[PDB]
Amino acid sequence: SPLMGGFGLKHPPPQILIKNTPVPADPPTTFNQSKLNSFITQYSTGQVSVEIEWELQKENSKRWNPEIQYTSNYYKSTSVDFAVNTEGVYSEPRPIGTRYLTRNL
Amino acid sequence: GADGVGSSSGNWHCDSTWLGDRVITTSTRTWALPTYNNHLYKQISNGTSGGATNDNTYFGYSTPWGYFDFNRFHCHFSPRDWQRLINNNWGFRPKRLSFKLFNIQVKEVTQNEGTKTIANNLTSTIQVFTDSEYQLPYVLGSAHQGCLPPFPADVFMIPQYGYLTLNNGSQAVGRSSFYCLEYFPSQMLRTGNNFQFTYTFEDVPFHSSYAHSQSLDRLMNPLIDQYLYYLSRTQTTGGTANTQTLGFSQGGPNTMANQAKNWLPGPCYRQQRVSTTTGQNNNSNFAWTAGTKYHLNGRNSLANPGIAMATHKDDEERFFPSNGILIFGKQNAARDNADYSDVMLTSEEEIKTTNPVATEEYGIVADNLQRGNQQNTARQPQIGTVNSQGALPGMVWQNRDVYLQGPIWAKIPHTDGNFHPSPLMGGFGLKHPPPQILIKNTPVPADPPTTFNQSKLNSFITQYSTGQVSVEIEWELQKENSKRWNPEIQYTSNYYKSTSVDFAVNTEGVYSEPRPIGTRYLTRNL
Amino acid sequence: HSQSLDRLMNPLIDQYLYYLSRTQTTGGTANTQTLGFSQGGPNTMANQAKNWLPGPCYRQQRVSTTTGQNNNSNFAWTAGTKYHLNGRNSLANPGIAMATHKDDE
Repeated sequence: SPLMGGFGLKHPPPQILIKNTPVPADPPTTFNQSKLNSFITQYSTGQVSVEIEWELQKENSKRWNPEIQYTSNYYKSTSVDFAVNTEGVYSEPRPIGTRYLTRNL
Repeated sequence: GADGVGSSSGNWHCDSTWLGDRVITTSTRTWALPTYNNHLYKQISNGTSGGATNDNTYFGYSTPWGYFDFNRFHCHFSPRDWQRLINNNWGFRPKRLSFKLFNIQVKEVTQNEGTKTIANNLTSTIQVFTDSEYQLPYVLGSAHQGCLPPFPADVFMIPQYGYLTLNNGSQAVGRSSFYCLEYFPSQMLRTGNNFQFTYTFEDVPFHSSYAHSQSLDRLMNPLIDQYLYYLSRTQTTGGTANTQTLGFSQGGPNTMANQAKNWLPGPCYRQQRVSTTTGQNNNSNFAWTAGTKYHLNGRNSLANPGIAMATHKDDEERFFPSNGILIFGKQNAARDNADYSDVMLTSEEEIKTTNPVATEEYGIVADNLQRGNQQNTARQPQIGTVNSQGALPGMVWQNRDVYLQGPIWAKIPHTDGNFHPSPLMGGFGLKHPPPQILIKNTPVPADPPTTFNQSKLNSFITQYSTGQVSVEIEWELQKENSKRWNPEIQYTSNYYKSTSVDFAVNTEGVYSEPRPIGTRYLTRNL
Repeated sequence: HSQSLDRLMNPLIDQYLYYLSRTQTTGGTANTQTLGFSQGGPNTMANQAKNWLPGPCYRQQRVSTTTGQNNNSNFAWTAGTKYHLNGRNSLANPGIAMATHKDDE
């Protein structure tokens, strides 16, 4: 199991490699064996969508008292947590783990 | 489907698939094609008036077309694939090929003042055709630059097609032919079209991807004597006055040079010996005056590399025939007068077993008729040295080795006869080789005048084309079935540490091949 | 044939193979041994690497139709091109197929 946390996979999601095909500038009119090192400056744009399906494991607990949950602070503040500020910069104010519900050993 | 400006007409396919006795190499590159000769055919020639010697005269034509050349082995095999081939197989040969030309992009260049603009010309075409009937002069098989690069990430420029015909000095004769390539059916492609064709190699013998573990003069049993006799003595011994006699012996283990044998080494065309230690060579410029040449129509041509002969004998790796080996250049070597450290000499020492050494004679023959002093004056047997020797019955020989950087095939000239038509530079001699693919940018005229003029248009739009080219060859393998006990010799990388990886790019992105790699590593019995 | 055997090349492109073009330095007053290699191109086509060789040879004696150019002796048989069989000399007539003369001769 990875030491940074997560799912250790023998065959993980394969890495997707992407590149702009080179487009040469005008070559000389006399033949030259050297490889072409003059190209047209270029870049690409587009959209990428990734969809993951996760499987859940629901809790079946007989604990009587209420659990600990992750919650937003009710108090007033200058900005909303996990939202953009006045300059349009999105930020995450804190790290959020996943261990809130409880179990017996 | 639906071909247009916005859809791709091919996919990048560079790979190799080993399956049984087959290996299928596919390769894709990116090319650029300029406009050659200003869309003109031009008569080219070279005479002795300029200052050239009669050996270098020619008459021919320079065409505006370009051609595709994948006639080297590194166009199809990676260095690791070449290692899988030569370490495990006794022979190989090509079976069929596929060729594709896709993702065409024709671009136009404008040059107002000192500004250069490159824009798409969506309606321009390129023309492509293959010489499937072998009706044009075949210029593949002359070891010319302009191949598909060995490194798949390199972009290459397509070479210009030209040809030669008969000449008398710088002039032509009545039999000199002129060919217009526009006089052929050609396919026109806009940015949404692609081109493709397939080809099947004829039956050609496998390349000998092995060395011999026996030599021709050592096929005997080293324990048993022969029942045949040989003349071992013509003069008595021991006494003070020796007289003539006849004495015969049986060839055995201790006299194996005298034994009767069934075969002879291959033919010879002796070369001059040059040492890589310069201090050992003669102090004169003898590369051409002492070269090994052939004579054709009063024109001397170097026999380069010539017939397949062993480069050197045992313990003499520093010697090579003056023009009897293939010599490749290291990455970024000069075109003229490159130093010895800038080139990579090949070596055919693996065929010492059947082929004579290139710098040695073939053998010894008699010159006169020996006689005694019975009547006329006594005459001692005279011998002569055989420096050239054509085919004799009972000869056996090997061809020249193929290399990763070397050529693959050549076209066998259409003649009345030939002897062992295997190309002297190494490879597969084909009566009908892969046809040459010709390519050109269709001319696009600039604005013509508004009043009619009969003159042909000589003002065009500056243009060039780009695209991808994929070639896939299927090779047939000949697996080794050996009962040798000890391990073979294999090609291997050096384990030691180094500044760069061999057959990889350096810090500047330049790919290079550090050495030539032959194919004779496994062994066989004669 | 409209081509010759030593002219099957492309007259515009250089060869990638090298040939030994120099065995002695030049320029100086005392020239020493060296090794120099060049690529065969359009201007040096006699040095280019080639795949084939001309046919076999069995050299004959040259006779001119201008009698004044020939030697003043009766050499039709003494200088003939012959083969030897069982101690009998036979003229090799006409012999193997060879070009009668070169250009302009």
